[PDB]
Amino acid sequence: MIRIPKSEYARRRKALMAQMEPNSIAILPAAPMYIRNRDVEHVYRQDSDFQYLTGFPEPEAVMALIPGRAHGEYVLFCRERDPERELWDGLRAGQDGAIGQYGADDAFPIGDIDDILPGLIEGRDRVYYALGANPDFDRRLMDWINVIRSKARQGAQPPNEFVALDHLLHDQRLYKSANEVKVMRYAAEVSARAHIRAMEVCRPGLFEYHLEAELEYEFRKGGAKMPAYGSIVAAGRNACILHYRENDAAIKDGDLILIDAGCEIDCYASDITRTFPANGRFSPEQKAIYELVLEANMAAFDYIAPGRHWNEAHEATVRVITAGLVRLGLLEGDVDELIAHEAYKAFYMHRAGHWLGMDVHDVGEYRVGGEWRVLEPGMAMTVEPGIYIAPDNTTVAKKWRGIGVRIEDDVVVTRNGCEVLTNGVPKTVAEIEALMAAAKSEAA
Amino acid sequence: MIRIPKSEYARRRKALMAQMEPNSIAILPAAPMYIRNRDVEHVYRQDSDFQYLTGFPEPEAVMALIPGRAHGEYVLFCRERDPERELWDGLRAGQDGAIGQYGADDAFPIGDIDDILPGLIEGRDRVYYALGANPDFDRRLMDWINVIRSKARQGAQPPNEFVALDHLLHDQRLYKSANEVKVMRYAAEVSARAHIRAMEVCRPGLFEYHLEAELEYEFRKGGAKMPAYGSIVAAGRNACILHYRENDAAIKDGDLILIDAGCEIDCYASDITRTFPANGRFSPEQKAIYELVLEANMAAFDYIAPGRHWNEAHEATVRVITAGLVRLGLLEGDVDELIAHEAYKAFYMHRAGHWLGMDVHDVGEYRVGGEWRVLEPGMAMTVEPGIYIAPDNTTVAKKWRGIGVRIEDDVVVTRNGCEVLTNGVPKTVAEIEALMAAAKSEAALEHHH
Amino acid sequence: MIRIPKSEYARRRKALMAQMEPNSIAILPAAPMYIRNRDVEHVYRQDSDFQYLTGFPEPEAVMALIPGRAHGEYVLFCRERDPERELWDGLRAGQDGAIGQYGADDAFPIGDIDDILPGLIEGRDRVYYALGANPDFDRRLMDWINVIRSKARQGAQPPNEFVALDHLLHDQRLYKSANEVKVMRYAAEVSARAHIRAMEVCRPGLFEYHLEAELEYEFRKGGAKMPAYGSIVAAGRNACILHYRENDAAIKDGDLILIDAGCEIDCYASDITRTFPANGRFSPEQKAIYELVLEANMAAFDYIAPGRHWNEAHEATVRVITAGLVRLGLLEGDVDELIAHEAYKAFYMHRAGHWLGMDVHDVGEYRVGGEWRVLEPGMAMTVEPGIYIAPDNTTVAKKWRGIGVRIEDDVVVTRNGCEVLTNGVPKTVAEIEALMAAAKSE
Amino acid sequence: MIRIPKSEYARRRKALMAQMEPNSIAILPAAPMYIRNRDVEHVYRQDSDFQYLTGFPEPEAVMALIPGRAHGEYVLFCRERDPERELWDGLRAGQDGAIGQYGADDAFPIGDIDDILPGLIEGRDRVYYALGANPDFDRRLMDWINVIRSKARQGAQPPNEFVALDHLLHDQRLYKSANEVKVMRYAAEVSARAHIRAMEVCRPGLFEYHLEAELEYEFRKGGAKMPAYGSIVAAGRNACILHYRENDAAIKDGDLILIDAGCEIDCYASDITRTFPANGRFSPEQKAIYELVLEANMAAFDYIAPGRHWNEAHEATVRVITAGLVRLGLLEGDVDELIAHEAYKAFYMHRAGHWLGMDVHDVGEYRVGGEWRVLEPGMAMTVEPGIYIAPDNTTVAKKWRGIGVRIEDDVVVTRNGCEVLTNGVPKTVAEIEALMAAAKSE
Ligand code: PRO
Ligand code: PRO
Ligand code: PRO
Ligand code: PRO
Ligand SMILES: [Ca+2]
Ligand SMILES: [Ca+2]
Ligand SMILES: [Ca+2]
Ligand SMILES: [Ca+2]
Ligand SMILES: [Ca+2]
Ligand SMILES: [Mn+2]
Ligand SMILES: [Mn+2]
Ligand SMILES: [Mn+2]
Ligand SMILES: [Mn+2]
Ligand SMILES: [Mn+2]
Ligand SMILES: [Mn+2]
Ligand SMILES: [Mn+2]
Ligand SMILES: [Mn+2]
Ligand SMILES: [Mn+2]
Ligand SMILES: [Mn+2]
Ligand SMILES: [Mn+2]
Ligand SMILES: [Mn+2]
Ligand code: NA
Ligand code: NA
Ligand code: NA
Ligand code: NA
Repeated sequence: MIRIPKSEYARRRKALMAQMEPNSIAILPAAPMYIRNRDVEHVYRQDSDFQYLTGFPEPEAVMALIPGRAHGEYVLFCRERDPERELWDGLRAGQDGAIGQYGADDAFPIGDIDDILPGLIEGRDRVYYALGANPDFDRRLMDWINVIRSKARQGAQPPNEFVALDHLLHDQRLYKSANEVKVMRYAAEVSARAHIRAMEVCRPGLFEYHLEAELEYEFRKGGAKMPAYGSIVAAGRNACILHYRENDAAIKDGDLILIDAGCEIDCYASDITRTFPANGRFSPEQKAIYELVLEANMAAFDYIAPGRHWNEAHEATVRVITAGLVRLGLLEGDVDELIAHEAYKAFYMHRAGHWLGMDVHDVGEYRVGGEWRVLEPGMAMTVEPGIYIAPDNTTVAKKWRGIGVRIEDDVVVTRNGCEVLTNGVPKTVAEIEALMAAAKSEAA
Repeated sequence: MIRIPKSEYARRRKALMAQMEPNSIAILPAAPMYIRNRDVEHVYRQDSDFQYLTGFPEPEAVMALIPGRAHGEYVLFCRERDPERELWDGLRAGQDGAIGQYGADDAFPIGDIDDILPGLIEGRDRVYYALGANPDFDRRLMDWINVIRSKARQGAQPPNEFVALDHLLHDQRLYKSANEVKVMRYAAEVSARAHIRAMEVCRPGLFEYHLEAELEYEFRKGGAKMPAYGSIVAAGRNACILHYRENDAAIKDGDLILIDAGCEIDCYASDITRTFPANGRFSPEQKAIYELVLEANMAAFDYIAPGRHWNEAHEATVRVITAGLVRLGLLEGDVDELIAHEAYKAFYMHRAGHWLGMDVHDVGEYRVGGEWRVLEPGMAMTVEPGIYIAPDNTTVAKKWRGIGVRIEDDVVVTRNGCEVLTNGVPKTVAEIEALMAAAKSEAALEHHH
Repeated sequence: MIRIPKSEYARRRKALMAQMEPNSIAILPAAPMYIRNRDVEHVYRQDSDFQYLTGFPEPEAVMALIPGRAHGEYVLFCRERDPERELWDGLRAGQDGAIGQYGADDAFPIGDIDDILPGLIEGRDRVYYALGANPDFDRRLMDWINVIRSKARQGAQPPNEFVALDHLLHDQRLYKSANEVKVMRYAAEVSARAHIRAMEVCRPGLFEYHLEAELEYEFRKGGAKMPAYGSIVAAGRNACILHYRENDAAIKDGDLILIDAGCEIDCYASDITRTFPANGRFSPEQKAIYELVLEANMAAFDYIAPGRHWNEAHEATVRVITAGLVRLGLLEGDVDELIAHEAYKAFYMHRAGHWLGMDVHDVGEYRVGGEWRVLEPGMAMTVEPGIYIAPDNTTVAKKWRGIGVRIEDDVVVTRNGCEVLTNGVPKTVAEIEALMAAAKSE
Repeated sequence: MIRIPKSEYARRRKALMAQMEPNSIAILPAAPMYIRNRDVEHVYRQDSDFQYLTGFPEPEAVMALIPGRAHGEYVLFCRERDPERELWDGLRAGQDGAIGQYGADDAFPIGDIDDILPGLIEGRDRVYYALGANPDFDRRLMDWINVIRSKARQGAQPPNEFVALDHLLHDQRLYKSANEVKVMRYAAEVSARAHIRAMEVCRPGLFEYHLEAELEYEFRKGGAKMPAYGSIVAAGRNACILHYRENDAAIKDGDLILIDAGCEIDCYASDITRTFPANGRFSPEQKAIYELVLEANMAAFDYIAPGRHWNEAHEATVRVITAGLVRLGLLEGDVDELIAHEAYKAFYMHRAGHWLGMDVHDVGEYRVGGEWRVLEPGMAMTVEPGIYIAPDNTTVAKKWRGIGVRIEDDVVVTRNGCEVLTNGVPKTVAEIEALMAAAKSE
């Protein structure tokens, strides 16, 4: 269905090689497999960088890019075809599949890599790889180099330089292509439908996990292999726990529900947070806190455009929230003073957003040249201001305590401004209450 | 939601300590956490042995059992309360919760383990732990021992014996208590409802993942934190792959669907397989294979009772399937000869079941004294015969190729034979077709269920 | 049938905490269970105070209210779910039921209360509870406090103040909400029908228990789990015994029958007394005493309104009954003098009413600031004057001896007066005789 | 009414004293009174042992038997006559009643017991009483002994032996006299009529308590002061709850109704269970389970006779029910192995009966000399097999789930067999359906 096309992976290989120095080689392993318990495996997730360059879904693989190589620049080591093992575990691409389906120029059994990779590294000046990212692989690499070190007298010369690959490759990933935006847009649409379903099913007497079930249900019907991250479904006081994950508490009349969840499609994330009343009607205190957050959400979009700096959106949300907290009497004093003294962090103690991509907290440098990154079209990020009044915050009136609200949207920088991908699930008080009322009467 | 009660964890601790030799100590770590991608963690799953003795859900904890320690036989190292960390990741039990909620005699911050545990090990004759299970922990233990070794000046004596804990503990786990059976019944019931919904929703044009959605939906509505294992949803020829997990193929009219899936509840597994026609009606070839597997399934139960040995169920399914394959003309010859030469393995190449429990493939010794284990009440296992005609099997008529069937139930040995936990989801041809037809009809009428 | 809704119990919880001093805690146990004989239990009745705040019907439970508590102000300790026991004894709510169905913020097994409750008491300034109501609980509480002081060196501080919860909570119960009046209306209606049936079935030759049978039958068909109190069915001279309960005498021609009986619904009482002739016809002497009691009954309602004080209705019934007794010749002299010397107590020796609510003789202070409480809307009470002439009272003519009469209604105070809940069973001589006559064929 | 005659109580006292060793004394207190809520008391129920020996209905009494005492062997402490209290409370027998209608040789006000009883105990070798049965009485006895011991210097000799009265007295109660059988027979007849009325009135749309209303109605019309136990009226899946007492569910078409209920008369129990279809027609599955329980019920009687031991009836019901479950396919295997390994307990998890008498689970030793008690004429017991299929029992076909059936009768061992007292309410499918059909039409 919606996916990155085979040719785009080739294009990305080309773009990385075009930034490598001549006579160099880049090497990337696939992600490891993990055992969840005894012999039951965790769901497999390909490494984002390796996936970005190959689209190859299997474990036990290593790729090499060798610019200018006569027989072909892209080499893949992967599992061999094995009829007995594939009877149990599923089909393998094999070396023919790697060349044919996945576009490799040459492909070799993963079991033979020790007998082959050293020869390909021999004679190159630089090796590009993710130093420190996978220490097990880093040791494997040093062994291959030591093999070259033995023949030095045969005139085998090992490379003299190791260069950090993530610096270059993550900067590529920071600029989303049209097809990437397309996949993220689709993921966002699936996630928006999921959040709506959670709003429509919610009633007092259910548990937090009932709403998580609705989310996973819609995620998977959309084709998601897994969420972009563990879903947060936090009722009542639990909404003040930023990464609450118990998802096991009974839902009570009068609770707010905070839901931070998003699917992933073809290894591209979506990330949405909505907050809504469990009983379908915001109390006056809930409504006031919610609409303040919504004001900060809406203000942040005005500071996301080409030429704006990364932090401008966050700073806008700080201004809005601090001013609102003063208006409500939850903070006393001068807004500029309170910001300088960071008094708002009693209520809003996290950043307004992060890069979004193949990892939900995506790669890419937030600072360049001792300055905040300048935004350019194709960059994608979240906007997620929040307010959390702890249940034990004695400095505020009792009716405010235990209220947590976050409103998060996914956005892409465009030439003239930005594009919001998550408008498909509403966020005004009116639309939310309308949506929940309609579902309530349909069910009855 | 059903769960093991606090008192049962204490009884298990006592039973284990009653088997340990005097002046010994047992040590178990919690399961590690794994990064899934970048800074996104995998869903956390407590180590089954650690969970079995503590019920403690947090990572970075270590438990110790010290029989006869006057100060308290059960010691738990765990995270301490940290307000900034909890604002983000959630509340922690802390040392006070460990003693109070989880019944520990003493509790210490996990950060202090290096300064406390060597002293508890010192003077003990034996340390019981899971040799080789957690290499990182094995390294920690050797450090603690080296620490004791270096206090000979003060007269410290390291233990000289290290005993594999799994021998005693996994035999305890093999005998399910009444409370354990109650949790497993509930898990099986939840899984049964999930399999039914998959059947009711299936139609050509959907994808395999649409059915997996229904499974996860029902699992989680029943309280499951996760499946017992990654769900297998295999349409058509994919059913001939025993652990198919791509789950991404479009369903075609005429396909069979094989679903192997089960939730887990409070870390106790359920494991069900059902096969059904994607269009609601078994073809004649599909029905012929299906009824033969069903015959094997039913026959296996007759050999599960106190006094029977473990392999008897599997042999019965081998006789039934081999005899039936000859009957249908898929094999040729004498049934007894075909079994002796394993000719059936071209169609039925796996075992008829496994222990069932906190791990799907549960712990417990299948052979004692070189012979197959004798069954006793409380032992739990699966029954899962199957037949798989590979798509490229040229030794049989083309109409049979690409057909795969497995029918799996969960059972517990009782004083009177066994108890099947998974009858909640039907397995005869009539019931399956009736179930699917009813749902199609109700859906056409826009009735809600 | 009708019942207090879940939200009202929460409203009452909130109202009580609004009056507790800050950093305090209130604790309430459920009622105990009693063995009737060998291993047969008595019917279970929840403690009215505990029920009033929780609606929770189970024994072996304790509630706690902790104002301002960050993780929830309402904690309930109750029984754990148990498959083997529930197979015999019936379903239990458990901790999940306590949170979901009954609205607890937190819930713990009753078996762990010793490990949890002391920690919740620790650091509180003040503990509200019903001193002396449950001595076993009082003892239990002292143990919990001892756990706190044993940790005194660590900075664990026991509370320094214990406050009688009855003062606050029973004053709450004294003012009936709209939902409470609705329940009490229904219970009164059921009891009215029961009284009618007893009148319609009565005839000489039956026994008192035959009439008690009709009462219990109608009570239970209306949903009552138990009467509000042991029914009194007193024939003839038994009507001169105020708390007659033998209910085993044969009804004789010429007997009066006095019936004091009412059901309770969702732990709310009704309380009705009617007197009537066994043979359907008041004798001249019976009628004379009866209509005098009825005059007192009717007069009392005129002194039940906001602004009046509690004892005014009683005083009115005293004036009416003494005056009538003189007029009929059973007393002799000046009415005001007779009242000063309580000469009427030879015939009318109890008070004209009591508060009415979750207990038949309901809670609530009759005197405030050394004087009779001023009535306010929402208060509920009974009106039950009577006259009882002992069979052996030689100071009056023989024709009066052995006559006992009481006429009791239930009343709620309103904005401008009162509402009588029990008009559904008649009390005039004419209506009563007509009722019994009409039933004859049937 | 039917009741134990005053001569029989005297006989019982003589029989007990004839089993006491010389120069001893036996002491039994009345049952305590309980408060139900606030000042409302629970219905009073005399202690069965005290009742059995005295017939005396009041609380606040203590009896003493002093064999061979010249001034009178039977002494009763009880409330003294008090006119003011009687005016409110009810009439008291007083000391006049005690020596009068109740036949005491001597009688004293209970207020003076501390000044008289020790003198009666002093000089006796043994004291017979019910160790541990009434802890309040126990400490009172220890005080009375201590006051004697304080006089040891001045010649007083306190008894040195204290003997469990239960063992002698409960063995007497196990053999029912002719009059006791007459009383139980009547109680069973009353309960029979009550069960019939429940069947006749039942219809979908009623609630369980409407049927309990019919039971209490008929009980009380027969003279019962209380049921022998709280009535169980269990509709639908509630029938699998062996002592279900919520009695508050709506009755649905297709439900079975299980009613376990019985009145007591003069403190003698009856105990009947019948199961019947709410709609008057047993479904095929309901019928098959019902008929199997009925076969077990009828079979039990063949093993109740003198010389049979107590458990033979129960063993018969186990045998019959297991075979029938095999025949129906709810169990699979060899019947004898299924019996030996108790496979039936998944469906039939209680005993087939109990002694029956003044307490519904009556006193008496089930085992003598490490063996089951041999039956003798005069012993009384119940027969109550049942089968219960939980709604979620997936080891059986769906059509059986949620069916609960129990069929209970009361029985007296006779010289050649047993006598069933509860035949007055039918139990065959035909008679039940006919009974319900006739009532619906009329
Ligand atoms: O969950 C949150 O609120 C913050 C947003 C930035 C990353 N984590
Ligand atoms: O190992 C076994 O017994 C089964 C066969 C298929 C999946 N697991
Ligand atoms: O308390 C009262 O007022 C009434 C008088 C008769 C019985 N109770
Ligand atoms: O528990 C008891 O004593 C009886 C036996 C059957 C059901 N009720
Ligand atoms: Ca237990
Ligand atoms: Ca309600
Ligand atoms: Ca607090
Ligand atoms: Ca006689
Ligand atoms: Ca055995
Ligand atoms: Mn988020
Ligand atoms: Mn996030
Ligand atoms: Mn985010
Ligand atoms: Mn399986
Ligand atoms: Mn399996
Ligand atoms: Mn499996
Ligand atoms: Mn009254
Ligand atoms: Mn009254
Ligand atoms: Mn009264
Ligand atoms: Mn019985
Ligand atoms: Mn019974
Ligand atoms: Mn009974
Ligand atoms: Na527990
Ligand atoms: Na279908
Ligand atoms: Na006349
Ligand atoms: Na006994």
